Amino acid sequence: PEQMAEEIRQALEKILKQLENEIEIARNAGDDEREDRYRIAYLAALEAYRLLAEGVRIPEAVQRAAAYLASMGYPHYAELFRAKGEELVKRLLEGKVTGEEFARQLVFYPAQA
Repeated sequence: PEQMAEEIRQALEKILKQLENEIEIARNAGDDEREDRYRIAYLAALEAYRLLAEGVRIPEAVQRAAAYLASMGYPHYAELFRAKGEELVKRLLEGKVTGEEFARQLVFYPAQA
């Protein structure tokens, strides 16, 4: 569970790096809609990361990150993030996904159009 949190934080680190590039590429191509979406996903991964670094349990981190996202003015991403997160927690603690899978699907599933 603390090992799991560590895996997810590490997965989120590279994800944030990947998202930085996707934001660069999207911006260079003048694809604003795509850029914004990746920017929101960046904020989600970032907040999720710091919560886990703060020792917050994974189920609570998902819910608090969802609230963070809504307060930032992205309530639709936030609810998708929340609903998927709850689903991912279930699949995480019954062993059907890894920490990396959890991190990726948590951030990218709500990032869809």
